[PDB]
Amino acid sequence: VKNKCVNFNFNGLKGTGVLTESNKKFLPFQQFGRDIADTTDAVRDPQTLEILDITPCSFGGVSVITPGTNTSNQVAVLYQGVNCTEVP
Amino acid sequence: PAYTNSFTRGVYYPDKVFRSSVLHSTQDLFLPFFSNVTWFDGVYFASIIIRGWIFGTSLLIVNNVVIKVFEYVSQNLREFVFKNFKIYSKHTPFSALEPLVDLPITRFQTLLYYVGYLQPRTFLLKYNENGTITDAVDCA
Amino acid sequence: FNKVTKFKGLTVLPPLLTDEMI
Amino acid sequence: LDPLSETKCTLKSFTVEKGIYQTSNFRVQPTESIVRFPNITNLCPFDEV
Ligand SMILES: *[C@@H]1O[C@H](CO)[C@@H](O)[C@H](O)[C@H]1NC(C)=O
Repeated sequence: VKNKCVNFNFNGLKGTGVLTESNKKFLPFQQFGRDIADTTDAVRDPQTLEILDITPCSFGGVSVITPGTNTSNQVAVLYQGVNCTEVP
Repeated sequence: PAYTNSFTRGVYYPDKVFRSSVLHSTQDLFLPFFSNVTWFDGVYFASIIIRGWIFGTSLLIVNNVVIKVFEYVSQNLREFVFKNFKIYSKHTPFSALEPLVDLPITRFQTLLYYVGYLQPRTFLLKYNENGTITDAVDCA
Repeated sequence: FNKVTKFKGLTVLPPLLTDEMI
Repeated sequence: LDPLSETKCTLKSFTVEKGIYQTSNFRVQPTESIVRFPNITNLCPFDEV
């Protein structure tokens, strides 16, 4: 499946991520690509042999902007570093 | 027993993981840089006619290519790092060795050439954007 | 500005005064 | 129950003063499961037996 946080078990590599098609090219022997800090940035589709990038799903910290309990009980929430599309 | 120095040769891709523009330090058996080799755990066998290798404590890599060991049958300068069993190779009219094949040994023979023998060492291998090990430094 | 030049739970929070107000 | 309630629980008070208070972390939990294994083209001769 592509573009949905999913559990990915390309043979030999187990991870949770959003699997998207990628432009970087692996040499024929290479299976899973890796990036600085040693994380599994990309995997090669075993059956279709295409480079499928792996990205971790959305994470961040909610913060509550409150006028003050005395002034009001209405609140706002800033979901830090997330894209409005994935908030709900 | 004529001796020839091996300059920046015997480097083989350590593992399948692709790394792009990343310098990775790997501690693995390798032929130390600038090491003398006899010219007639692993060997950087190379041939400038050459046919097959007989290796046993047995396996005969006769060259379809009549590989035999249990036995398994498969399909200028030539470089053939052999390790225990992983065989790497390159054919060239710094060059790194792909993992040409891995097969599920005390002495080496040949039938129809320079040989060198690897040791445990640490090296810094510079992968380029297309994940090719362009250069390396022996750190000792 | 030219000369001087995502993770496992480590987020860099943004500076409150944008560099266009500084 | 509510966003304000969580801020009051973090500050351990029934009164919360004006500001921005970090209270939680939001994660997108995985939607489904996928397994990909190599094209198993290879087969061996039980058929010949
Ligand atoms: C034997 O052959 C038939 C078709 O010729 C096939 O349907 C069947 O599965 C085969 N069985 C084995 C054990 O090969």
